[PDB]
Amino acid sequence: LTQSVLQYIRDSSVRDNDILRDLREETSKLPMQIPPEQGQLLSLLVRLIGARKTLEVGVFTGYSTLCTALALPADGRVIACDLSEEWVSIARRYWQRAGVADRIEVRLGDAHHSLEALVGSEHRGTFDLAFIDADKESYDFYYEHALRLVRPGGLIILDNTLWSGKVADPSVVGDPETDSLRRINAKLLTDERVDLSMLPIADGLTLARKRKL
Ligand SMILES: [Cl-]
Ligand SMILES: [Mg+2]
Ligand SMILES: [Mg+2]
Repeated sequence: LTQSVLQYIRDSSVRDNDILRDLREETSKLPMQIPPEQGQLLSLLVRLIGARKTLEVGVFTGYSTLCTALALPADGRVIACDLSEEWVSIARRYWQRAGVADRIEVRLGDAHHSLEALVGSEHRGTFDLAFIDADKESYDFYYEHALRLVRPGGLIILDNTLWSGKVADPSVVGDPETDSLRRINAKLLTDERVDLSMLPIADGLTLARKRKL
């Protein structure tokens, strides 16, 4: 049973707290259930690379942002390109509760517009890490912009790259989101600009380290 093993990973390794628990419950009741193991991995990766400045695309109720910001130093910053207006007050409340609201710079609005502004700014090539969880049709655009935005040696992370297994399912034909993911996953395999690892965790997580050239 894969369900019993997934339950065991959560029971035996997730370091939860009432802030994270409440945010997952509140998000579940809105009109995907948050996988806590993924936020915890993101926090570990931030610490492992000694990240100080990170980029996020998606944000939603701010769970990944909260995990990321808690792993940063006090002077650390997250530029959070938020695609959900409806939920900013939720995200803000949990960031304030955790004492990290001052580390998070919210950029609400179209992701393409935000990333174009960032590439055309002093922020280009300064990010230690970028985390992308957004509309799958746009992943190639987000990846290409993250590659310009992160420093050499920086880490790009694309979430949900396994898309409920649809990428592997031969019966899924004519679906724009699945086709876009199949294209970007295939492109990353042979992209000499990065080191790659695709993880099965929480609906797939692709790690791409920008090579120094
Ligand atoms: Cl390298
Ligand atoms: Mg996100
Ligand atoms: Mg995932």
